Amino acid sequence: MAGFLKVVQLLAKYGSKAVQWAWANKGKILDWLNAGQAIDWVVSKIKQILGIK
Repeated sequence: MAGFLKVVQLLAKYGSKAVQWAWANKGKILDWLNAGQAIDWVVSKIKQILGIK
């Protein structure tokens, strides 16, 4: 869970709703990281889902 919590910690700068989405989608995030997706790629993907631009 080291990559997952790095994702959540990087999202915390963006606020509670970003952290909220990450916890509810923990399995997606774990699956992306295990599929070879980088932590920074996952943070960007989540920001795109949230509409942070």
